[PDB]
Amino acid sequence: KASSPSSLTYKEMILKSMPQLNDGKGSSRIVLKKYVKDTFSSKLKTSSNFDYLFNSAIKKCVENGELVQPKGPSGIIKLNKKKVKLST
Repeated sequence: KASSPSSLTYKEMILKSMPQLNDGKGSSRIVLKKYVKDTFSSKLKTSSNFDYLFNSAIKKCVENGELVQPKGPSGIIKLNKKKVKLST
């Protein structure tokens, strides 16, 4: 894999869980967290820094360009397919 991740980190899991979920109207920050914690229960540590880092990793995802957050945290996460305007 090109630029392969060392492991399935938050950024990686949040990414893949999104398409793996039903189209719907995207994937809620709620449902995404529910999916990853449930599915990756025997893989994701979920020791203590899950709740905080989950959202923090989502912040990386929105900056990434792949994830879009129209209404931000109080908004259902949606897949983006257009890079945000780069300020010269």
